[PDB]
Amino acid sequence: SDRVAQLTIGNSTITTQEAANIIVGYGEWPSYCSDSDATAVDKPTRPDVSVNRFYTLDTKLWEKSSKGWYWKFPDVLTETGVFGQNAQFHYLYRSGFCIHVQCNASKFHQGALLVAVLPEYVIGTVAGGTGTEDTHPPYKQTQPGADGFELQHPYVLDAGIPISQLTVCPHQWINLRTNNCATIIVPYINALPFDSALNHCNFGLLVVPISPLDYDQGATPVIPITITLAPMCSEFAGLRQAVTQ
Amino acid sequence: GDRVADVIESSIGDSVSRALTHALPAPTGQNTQVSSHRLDTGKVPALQAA
Repeated sequence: SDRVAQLTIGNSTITTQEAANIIVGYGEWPSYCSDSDATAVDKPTRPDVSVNRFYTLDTKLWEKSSKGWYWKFPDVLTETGVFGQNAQFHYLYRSGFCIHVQCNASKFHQGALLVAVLPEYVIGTVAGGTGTEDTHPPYKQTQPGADGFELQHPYVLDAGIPISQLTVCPHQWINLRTNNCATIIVPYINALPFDSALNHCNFGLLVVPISPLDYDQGATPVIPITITLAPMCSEFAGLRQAVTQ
Repeated sequence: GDRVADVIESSIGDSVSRALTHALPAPTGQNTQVSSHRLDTGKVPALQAA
């Protein structure tokens, strides 16, 4: 009852057998904007199927010497589907997300991941190492795309903050003895009712192994990690020509 | 005289065909109803056992 789950939104559908319960980020569901909070006068558009469905990004690999990854949302979908081809036309954007993660393994493998959702995860460089040299992170590390970007110093999450306290955010684990997936639902987290989808990046998904993968020879070494996600309650406003960036 | 009990409770002499099913009309194909999205556990029609 708590293990088996199904997720049907749009034309698409997900099944899973060895799962856990579902999480709702910060204790509430997505929503469309109120006429009181809102400020813009133009009538939005709300497709409700062509955008609110499961998109599948890219399939990583989990070796024994792996460190971690992150993805920025909603940057991941700005070149993918009728979602992306609306977000280029319009200027204002609002949405939620459901986020599903896959990693399977047998009953001889062992490991644990941490699947967390952090709003406004600014990236910070190392200041040249000495501390004095001021630097800034390039464009391909702040909006790396759908292909993700790998961490170098995961103990501080590349921002001077520990990973030991990342559970205060909406988190889940993937202990390969117990489960094989993590489902997280998130509302729209921002101070402003609408905001751009290309410049601003509202939150970042992280996937960091704590206990490393391990097995014995004769067993399958390739242990992929796949990332699936779906917009929800998507609105758009400010129509004009398409802007890549 | 059927004075024993295993003869009274006996299933012998049953000219009836126990039918689990029963026919129904269908002059037209089935009308597809409306649905919306669901994000629940337990409920899982896709997973069958053949």
